Amino acid sequence: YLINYIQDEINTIFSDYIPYVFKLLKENLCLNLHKFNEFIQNELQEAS
Amino acid sequence: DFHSEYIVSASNFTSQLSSQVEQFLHRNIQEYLSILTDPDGKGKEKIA
Amino acid sequence: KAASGTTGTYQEWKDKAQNLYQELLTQEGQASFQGLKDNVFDGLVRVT
Repeated sequence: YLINYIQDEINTIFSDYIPYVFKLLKENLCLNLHKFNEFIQNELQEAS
Repeated sequence: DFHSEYIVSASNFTSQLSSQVEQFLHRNIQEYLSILTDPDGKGKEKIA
Repeated sequence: KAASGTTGTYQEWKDKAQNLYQELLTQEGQASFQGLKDNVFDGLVRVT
């Protein structure tokens, strides 16, 4: 039973979870970039 | 000001370019389904 | 004559290829092996 179970699990994961992981990476990239902008703005204010 | 101008463009291009990977992954999923599917028939026409 | 014979043989053997494809699909479904396990377990019990 577990052989067929894992076969189905991998077939589902490839087509389902992988795009979600890519989306997670994209969202994290954008969020980190925006946080970088905020922190550099604060640091530049302090330096000025 | 320059930093904010760069950040906005960087985030926009990150989001836009990063989305292309999902389309390619969907094409790969289509190929995976095709391979999971058994071929048949067309070989006889080609050999004729 | 050689071309005709080759085409005939290929078309003849195309069918068993598709039968084997169906058997492979069944195997991937893991629905033809449990019976062998039951038979070997019964033989083991008898020998024991």
